[PDB]
Amino acid sequence: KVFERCELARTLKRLGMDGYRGISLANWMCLAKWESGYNTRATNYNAGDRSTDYGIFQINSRYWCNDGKTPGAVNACHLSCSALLQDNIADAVACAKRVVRDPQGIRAWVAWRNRCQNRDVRQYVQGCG
Amino acid sequence: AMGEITIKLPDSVKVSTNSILYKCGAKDLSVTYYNAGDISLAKLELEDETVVASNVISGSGAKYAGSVYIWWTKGKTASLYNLIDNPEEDKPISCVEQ
Repeated sequence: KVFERCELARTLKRLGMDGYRGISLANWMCLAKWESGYNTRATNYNAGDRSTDYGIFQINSRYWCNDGKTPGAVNACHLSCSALLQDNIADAVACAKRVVRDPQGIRAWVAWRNRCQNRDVRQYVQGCG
Repeated sequence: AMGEITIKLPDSVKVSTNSILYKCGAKDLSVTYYNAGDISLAKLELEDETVVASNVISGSGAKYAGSVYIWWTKGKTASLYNLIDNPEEDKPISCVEQ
């Protein structure tokens, strides 16, 4: 599923993401935009450690979910990676909330670092309302 | 002297080695990945240094840390951060698999 922007923002707000561990809804939206284009089916293979990033938040299979083909997998979210490729993003949100406990916080996502960090992202929650 | 680091593991885990070529602007970058179960290392032959970085926890991508560098791949792209020259981490060198 590809979310429409405001549709996604309302969903994330209902799931308590705005202000979660100090992260604004706008930053979560910018993260989703650049990691996956708001696409719950997005996947990306990392040839380096043979892991794959899954879903709307592109959550990685070496640390967070079990995909059955990544060496050294720890599965800290206690989910199959396929759960992160579903139209319903409840599991993805639960896992993302676990990821951000990291010392990095939202800096744990490289697309957020590259495209959202150091920028004004307020536009992602505007005009919805 | 020796010209090799030999890390003796305690079990019979499969060890794989894989060299991947990157282009970073106009320049070539050779990275060798070593994978042994839980362990994932990257040797980067940079112009200024040969670095061995270890895969570390990340939300997305495959992130390696070593010396003053972070090497962070996502799909076919990669960013090389230099935490001494660019501690603000907003000007990484951008690379792509060749």
